[PDB]
Amino acid sequence: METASAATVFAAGTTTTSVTVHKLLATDGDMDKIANELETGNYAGNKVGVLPANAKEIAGVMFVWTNTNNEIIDENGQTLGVNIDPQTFKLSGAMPATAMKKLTEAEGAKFNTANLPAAKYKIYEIHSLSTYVGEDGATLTGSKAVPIEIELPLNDVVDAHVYPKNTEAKPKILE
Repeated sequence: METASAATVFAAGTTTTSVTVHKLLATDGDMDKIANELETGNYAGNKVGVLPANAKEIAGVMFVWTNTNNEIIDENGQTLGVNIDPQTFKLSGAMPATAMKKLTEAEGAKFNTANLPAAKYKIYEIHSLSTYVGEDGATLTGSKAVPIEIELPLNDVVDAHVYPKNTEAKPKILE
């Protein structure tokens, strides 16, 4: 199916028309050194060229796109009447209809940006839709993720990408 429209729509505001959002994790809570191993790179736009051996990648996480006042938006910038705390990750209401959301497939997840206007945006990582089995004694940590901020590509990159990180570590209470 061709969804390009029978005439000209949106666009002409960026150097690329899509973004791929990934998910990174640490092996032993190392997200702090990893985030300094990434602030040195230009990873506001381009895909991570050098990962550490204390880093790893995971498919089957869910995330939603939002605006700078933490409102849930559609893939053209219309706001759905729902908001999210950066600290609590709680929703001001129930799950939206047309909102901009997807899960990681095998390396990441694609989001089309051509229909967004030239502005700043955010991404929130919601474990409320059925995810990969980490919480059942697996090699996953159960650490809290922190939210992402992004501005649309006006940069010499070949493709745009995103790298969400954690900042909490495993509990010391449980044996």
